[PDB]
Amino acid sequence: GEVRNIVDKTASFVARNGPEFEARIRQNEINNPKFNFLNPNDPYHAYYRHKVSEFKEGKAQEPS
Repeated sequence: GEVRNIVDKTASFVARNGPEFEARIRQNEINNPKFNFLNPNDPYHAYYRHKVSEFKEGKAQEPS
């Protein structure tokens, strides 16, 4: 699933570099639907929120 993979991967980068990247990425692709997930308007928005914290804790399963 693309949506979960981009969520998981974007969350990973924002988890390492900090939430300062969430803002950058969100505003850098605000019109692009590939990043619509970063806004609360998307259904998986809540899923991504968890991924960030999870990658920071270093417990989640990286993608394949």
